[PDB]
Amino acid sequence: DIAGLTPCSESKAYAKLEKKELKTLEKRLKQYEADSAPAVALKATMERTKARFANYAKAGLLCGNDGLPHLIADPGLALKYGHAGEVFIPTFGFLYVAGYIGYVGRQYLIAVKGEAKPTDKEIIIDVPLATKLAWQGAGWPLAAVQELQRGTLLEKEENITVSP
Amino acid sequence: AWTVPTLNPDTPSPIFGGSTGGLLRKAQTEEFYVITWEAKKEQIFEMPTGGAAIMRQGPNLLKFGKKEQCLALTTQLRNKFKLTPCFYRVFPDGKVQYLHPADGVYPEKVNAGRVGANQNMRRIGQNVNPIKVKFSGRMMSPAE
Amino acid sequence: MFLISWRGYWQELIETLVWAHEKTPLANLVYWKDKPVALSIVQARLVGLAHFSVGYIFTYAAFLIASTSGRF
Amino acid sequence: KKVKIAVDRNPVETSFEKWAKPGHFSRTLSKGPNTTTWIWNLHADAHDFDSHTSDLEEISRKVFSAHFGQLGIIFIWLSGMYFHGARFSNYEAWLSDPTHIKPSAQVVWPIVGQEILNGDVGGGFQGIQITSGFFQLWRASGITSELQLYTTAIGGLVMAAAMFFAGWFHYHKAAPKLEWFQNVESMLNHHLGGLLGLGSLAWAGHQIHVSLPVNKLLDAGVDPKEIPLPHDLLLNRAIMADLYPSFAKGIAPFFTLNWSEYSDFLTFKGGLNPVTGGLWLSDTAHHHVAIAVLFLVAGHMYRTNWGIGHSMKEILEAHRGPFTGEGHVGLYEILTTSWHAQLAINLALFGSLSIIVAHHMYAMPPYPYLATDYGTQLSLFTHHTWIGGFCIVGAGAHAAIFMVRDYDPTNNYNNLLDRVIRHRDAIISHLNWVCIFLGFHSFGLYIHNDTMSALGRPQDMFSDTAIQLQPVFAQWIQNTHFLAPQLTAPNALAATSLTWGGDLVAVGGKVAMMPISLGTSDFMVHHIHAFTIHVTVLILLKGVLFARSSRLIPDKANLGFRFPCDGPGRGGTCQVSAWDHVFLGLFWMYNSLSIVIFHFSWKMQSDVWGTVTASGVSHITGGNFAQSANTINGWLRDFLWAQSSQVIQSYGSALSAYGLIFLGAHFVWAFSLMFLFSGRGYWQELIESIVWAHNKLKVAPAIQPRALSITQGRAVGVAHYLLGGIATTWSFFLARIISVG
Amino acid sequence: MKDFTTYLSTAPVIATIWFTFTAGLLIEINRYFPDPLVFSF
Amino acid sequence: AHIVKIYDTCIGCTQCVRACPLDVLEMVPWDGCKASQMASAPRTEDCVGCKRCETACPTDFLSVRVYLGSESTRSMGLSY
Amino acid sequence: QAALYTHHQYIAGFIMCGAFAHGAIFFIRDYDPEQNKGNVLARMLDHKEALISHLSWVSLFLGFHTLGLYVHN
Amino acid sequence: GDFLVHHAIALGLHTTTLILVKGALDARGSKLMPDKKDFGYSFPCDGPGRGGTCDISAYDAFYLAVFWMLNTI
Ligand code: CLA
Ligand code: CLA
Ligand code: CLA
Ligand code: CLA
Ligand code: CLA
Ligand SMILES: CCCCCCCCCCCCO[C@H]1O[C@H](CO)[C@@H](O[C@H]2O[C@H](CO)[C@@H](O)[C@H](O)[C@H]2O)[C@H](O)[C@H]1O
Ligand SMILES: CC1=C(C/C=C(\C)CCC[C@H](C)CCC[C@H](C)CCCC(C)C)C(=O)c2ccccc2C1=O
Repeated sequence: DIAGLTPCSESKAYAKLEKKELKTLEKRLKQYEADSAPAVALKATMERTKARFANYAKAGLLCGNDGLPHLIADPGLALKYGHAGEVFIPTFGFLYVAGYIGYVGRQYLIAVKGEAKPTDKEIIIDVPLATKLAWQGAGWPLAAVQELQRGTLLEKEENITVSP
Repeated sequence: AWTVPTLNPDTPSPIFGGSTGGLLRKAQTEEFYVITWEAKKEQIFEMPTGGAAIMRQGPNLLKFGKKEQCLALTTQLRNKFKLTPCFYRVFPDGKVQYLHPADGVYPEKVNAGRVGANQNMRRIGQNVNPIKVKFSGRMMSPAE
Repeated sequence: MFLISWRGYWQELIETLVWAHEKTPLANLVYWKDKPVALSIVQARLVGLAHFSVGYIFTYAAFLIASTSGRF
Repeated sequence: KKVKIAVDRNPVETSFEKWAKPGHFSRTLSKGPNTTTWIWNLHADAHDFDSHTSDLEEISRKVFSAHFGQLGIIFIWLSGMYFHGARFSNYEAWLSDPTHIKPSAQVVWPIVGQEILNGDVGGGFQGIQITSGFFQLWRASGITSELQLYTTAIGGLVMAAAMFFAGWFHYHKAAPKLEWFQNVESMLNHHLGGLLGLGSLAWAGHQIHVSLPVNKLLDAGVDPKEIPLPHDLLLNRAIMADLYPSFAKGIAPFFTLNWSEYSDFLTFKGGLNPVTGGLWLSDTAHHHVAIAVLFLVAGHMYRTNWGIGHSMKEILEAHRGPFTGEGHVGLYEILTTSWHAQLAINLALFGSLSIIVAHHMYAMPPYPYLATDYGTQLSLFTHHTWIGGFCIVGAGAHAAIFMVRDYDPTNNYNNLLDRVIRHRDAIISHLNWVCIFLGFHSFGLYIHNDTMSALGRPQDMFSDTAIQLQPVFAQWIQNTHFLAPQLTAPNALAATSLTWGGDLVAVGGKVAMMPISLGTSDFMVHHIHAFTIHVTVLILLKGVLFARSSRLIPDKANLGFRFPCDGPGRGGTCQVSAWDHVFLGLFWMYNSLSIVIFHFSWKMQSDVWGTVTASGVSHITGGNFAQSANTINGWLRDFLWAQSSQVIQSYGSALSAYGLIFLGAHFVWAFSLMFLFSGRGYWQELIESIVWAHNKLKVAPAIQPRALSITQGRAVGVAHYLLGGIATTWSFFLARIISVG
Repeated sequence: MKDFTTYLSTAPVIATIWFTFTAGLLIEINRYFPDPLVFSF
Repeated sequence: AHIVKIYDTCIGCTQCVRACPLDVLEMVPWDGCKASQMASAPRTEDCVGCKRCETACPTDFLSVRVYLGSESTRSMGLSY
Repeated sequence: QAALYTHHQYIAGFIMCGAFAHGAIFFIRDYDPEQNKGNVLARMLDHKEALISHLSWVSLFLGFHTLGLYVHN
Repeated sequence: GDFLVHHAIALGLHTTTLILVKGALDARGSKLMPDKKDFGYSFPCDGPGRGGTCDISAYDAFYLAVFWMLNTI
């Protein structure tokens, strides 16, 4: 109960919709023998389903008027009420991987311009070079903020313009 | 030595059975452009108005309705066959005007005696702004 | 039609219509004053955007008025 | 021997050295990129074999081994469907109850919840209900076991590696010379006799000795594990004489010309097999026998190494008349030194064959339990009309490429081809008129019916209870071809189909095929079809005949086939090239074929398909075609809105993938309008503004970002228009017809 | 086969190997971790 | 009558004249280049403005330059 | 209520895009750089790629993560 | 549902301004065409040269936004 909401372990339309889905799976399950793999598959679907509802209520996800897990994307309402795993943890779990791919792709382009013809090595990726920058870019925020302090991250007004 | 050749319409046409892409009623009111060349040997060229006509030895007279239809004929008569044509401009009052080797020499090569019109003794990046050429009577490009 | 087809497919099509008008018997009595040319490039933007926008507006306004007042 | 084997030993070293250098085929590409237009021109010019080199022999060797690459991929594709027919299917269960068990041969993996796409297709099985109708091929082939599907899947992998070997061998190791390919007399004698003739002789022998005794035992009713295996149907003549009692006479009635004694298993029944809904297989057996004797006879027509037989240079040059000057002189020389001139004639008829195939298979369903499967019937029609329609536009594209590249004005003087160009203004303008005539007098009938029905004047519409425009001629042919076994085809037991009239075939409580009555709504929509095809002809033929020159641009062939324009001059010259006419024709082919498959999918559901109760048979949509196809609003209400209620609420079911692609292709269609409307010089400047922010953070790429080319942004646009357009109708049709049929 | 490894190191081949890597990694994780809507512990 | 005005960044490689499909352009002597020549447009009455000239100029920020003005019966490219 | 809202939204939509249209006509027909040395209007044209690339980031971020959430749903 | 659609409105507002502010700023020229001010506001193109310049003008940069405007509204 943060913004008119309720815990999904406490709401009833959530549990009503769980019983709605398991009803649809079981009336689909009835057409098969109890040994048959079209019934082994559906009972494995249920145990993935029933554990999914158990795990969403375990994490304390917020339901509402429709009985669905609602997310809270604000720190200070997720840090305070124990919901940083909804948005506030994957907003840095993403931005680690995002700037990682950016930094590896940056370092591959920076370390290819001092060559004979760098356009050839954007077709033919230097795999012993590219994987070497791939592994060693794992501390990229530790390397970027040191490059941020110099002035070597931002190229100056050598950049190309039209008519300022 | 060279000056302004005239025309006789007596010169034979290429053997061409006629196309529907030929002249129009503009030839009878505004203008139509006739083209002459001197062919060495009998061979088969393409009409710019679709099809194929065969040229005959000596002079060859042909007529079109556009200027590009004549110059896209000389382009395949000079580059392919190394002939030297010239096309004119005929008005329906009988007046004729000489057009393409207008000083004898073809325009890709210098004649040293043709006058350099429509030039700017300045760089294209040094045009003025359109605020300066505003209210020039009519609408006017800043390159004037 | 004014957005996907552009001008120069249409100017060639009009050149056949000019031919078929200037060679048709008993329609050569009739001749135009302004020469038929295809709509220019900037015009085709405007005419196509106008047909896009009028048909956009009349579609939704028909759906807006009749879905509201149909049940109300 | 003028007709002789002529190859060249080892023209190309088999080496990976040229895979290291992309763009090696062309001079303009082998120097590496400096611009992202390089990697698009790499894939665009890749199979443009006429543009790589000038040597016609080197072109011919490239297209000969690329055809083994296409055949080798088809053999992988066929062997996939037999393998997915074998290991992941219900073809074992389907044969015992082919009325209730839905055909299914694709099974998905249970990972993200996508196992819900494994529907309850029956037969103790879960999987995607397929619609490609392989199970109806296989009952017609008498497969009866998943062992047979597995052995012909391994036979497909073996054949694909043989085809990959053959293209490797006939290019790299021993590649033919030019005059091998220019024996078109020897190619047609071999392809009419050996491919088409001996192929249909061999398949008839499969139908005599395998499929007829298997499917006679299935129709008489035998469980498929109890039927004799088809090699026992060869080694034992006494088994075959039990089913068809004329195998006991052996092959003596053939050589003694007592062919009437083969009347048990080569028949002329006609109509349909009422047990199974399909055509009679003994009818299709006498078909492929008589097809084979026809093509083997026609395969001995042309002259190769002995003086008998015709020569195609003399055949063409003799057929000349007083209206056409030289006649067909010079067409042999351009159909032998130009592949595009071949490819245009080939894609025309091969595309036109596909539409013949589509119309001749709903009406005469050749496979057992094909007609009652309404999902297979809708897909096999719709697919084979589109595959036809693309190939017909490919005829217009590669005929234009002939006019630009391989056309010779020298050798073409006053033949047919020269005289078509010389009156190309009369061709297009009389075609321009008849498109405008068909425009008003077909679609304006719909606007008339819309207006009269909206103005409360239903007696002034064009319908059956109103101003009646009957299809008199097509209703006359249905009165003749149904009465054709009376005296014009006296040896037919029934009609050639059931569309012409008669009674229906009830299989499994569903209509296999009932007669089709044509009305004023069928009149208007057939003239819609005549309209959209004539406009598609208009655009493509304008691109062919004005490929080289016009009154607009006289030097157009010097600019080439695929160029954008000649600039903004002379009013503007956007889309003047012959590429651009087959750009615009794809929309009209899309426009023509959508109305073909809409007129199929609603005439059948209103007037053919549906469940039979022997109590006043009811159709799927209730019988509302002639009642409602007068108006555009009838196509809006009763077809695109009423039948869309199985693709929009199909979530939580196996048809929910079709609901996604229904939104998926509604996206990709509209995504194309970003490309079809906008232009390059916008998007290049926007790239400059974001190269600037990539210059600023030192991530400027070396292969420099450019906007897509003028012809490319059009080609991206029509490709996403067709992909988003067709896959909309794909998912609309299949989510409709799998549920209600 | 050095020229063959250049082909394996071109742009679309590394793209179709790395995308089978990255999808195939996320497919195996989404098998052994069924339906991660929220970061648990 | 279109407005074709060329500039001093011309080098006189005369590719614009060879590309002009209407003989708008010709080559005049001028000392500001090695080839001793600079183009000129004495026939802009005949120009359509199809800009085949400035597809062909090698110089950065094209030396020849076509301004689409008012269109007569010769500028619209009309046989009629 | 349905008509009066939808009317003055499309009327607002056309008027707002004409503000930028006649704003773009300003830079061609009326702008004078010698008159506008260094003011806030010329600094707009000075860092004009920073404007367009940061709009192109916001538009691209929103389109990725609004459509991507609807397709996920 | 109202979270997602206001961001979609925000998408449509930021993208319509992206097209228009680019049409204002690049009305005087780009690197593709550094003298766009010499032609004027509403011109067709600058030919097929320099890679092709369909829809290069600031008019043609304004008209693309009307599609993204009618989308947004
Ligand atoms: C027998 C069939 C056949 C054959 C052999 C050819 C052969 C050729 N065509 Mg042709 N064509 C055909 C059918 C055929 N065509 C048909 C049916 C059409 C009508 C659609 C055309 C329309 C056409 C045009 C308009 C052009 C050609 C061109 C060419 C030449 C080069 C093609 C190339 O390198 O592209 C290499 C291959 C590609 C670039 C692939 C294209 C990508 C497609 C469009 C995407 C669709 C794939 C799939 C269906 C979508 C799902 C994929 C999924 C990942 C989403 C070559 C001579 C070109 C030419 O000669 O240039 C002068 C040319 O401009 N053709
Ligand atoms: C009677 C002999 C015969 C037969 C059966 C064929 C059959 C074929 N030819 Mg063909 N051809 C022949 C003689 C023959 N040709 C002669 C004499 C010439 C020279 C004038 C050519 C020149 C020629 C060209 C230039 C092309 C073909 C192509 C084709 C294929 C058409 C593709 C198709 O529709 O799929 C039908 C597919 C099948 C029926 C699958 C079975 C395939 C069989 C096993 C291979 C064909 C039999 C082979 C010719 C016999 C030699 C066996 C080999 C081991 C030596 C098809 C495989 C086209 C093709 O696809 O290229 C590869 C093509 O481009 N042929
Ligand atoms: C629904 C949209 C639409 C419509 C109506 C048209 C209409 C037309 N297209 Mg077309 N086109 C479209 C979309 C459309 N196109 C698209 C999206 C493309 C993109 C690829 C093209 C590409 C295209 C090409 C490439 C070609 C056409 C052609 C044609 C014409 C042939 C039909 C004809 O003459 O019938 C007559 C007109 C109609 C049926 C429209 C309805 C009019 C009704 C029936 C009566 C008229 C009203 C009446 C006079 C009252 C007026 C009121 C008064 C106040 C003025 C016609 C002008 C072809 C052409 O011009 O040559 C024939 C042609 O070559 N179009
Ligand atoms: C206060 C309002 C206002 C004023 C005074 C102007 C004034 C001007 N504008 Mg501007 N403009 C405005 C609002 C305004 N605009 C808005 C709101 C937009 C965005 C939609 C634009 C977009 C715009 C552009 C893009 C251009 C101008 C141009 C011009 C100038 C030329 C006028 C012109 O072309 O008219 C003539 C107008 C017409 C002939 C109307 C064309 C047809 C329209 C779309 C109406 C179609 C409606 C349709 C027929 C509905 C009937 C459907 C039927 C079924 C019932 C002039 C200074 C031009 C300029 O200065 O060039 C440099 C120019 O290029 N304006
Ligand atoms: C439904 C149609 C549609 C769509 C999707 C777009 C989308 C876009 N337009 Mg728009 N546009 C359209 C119609 C459309 N437009 C029309 C009709 C016009 C009038 C001509 C315009 C005119 C226009 C202009 C003038 C501008 C845009 C811009 C943009 C971009 C906005 C940024 C954004 O949201 O990025 C998000 C994009 C997406 C979510 C689409 C990507 C889809 C997925 C994520 C890609 C990956 C999926 C999958 C892996 C790919 C499969 C391919 C293969 C593997 C099989 C975006 C690409 C602006 C721009 O460039 O901003 C950066 C811009 O300046 N457009
Ligand atoms: C590719 C060459 C073209 C010709 C096709 C040949 C395909 C190979 C088929 C071999 C299969 C055996 O075929 C043949 O076996 C037996 C031997 O005559 C025949 O069987 C018959 O002859 C036996 C002895 O005469 C007796 O049991 C019976 O008369 C009867 O069973 C079959 O009627 C025939 O099918
Ligand atoms: C949007 C658009 C563009 C912009 C489209 C850009 C230039 C290309 C789109 C993205 C391309 C496909 C690059 C993306 C993939 C690259 C291979 C980079 C891959 C990197 C990772 C994704 C692996 C045009 O260039 C254009 C040109 C002419 C008319 C209309 C338009 C048009 O509408």
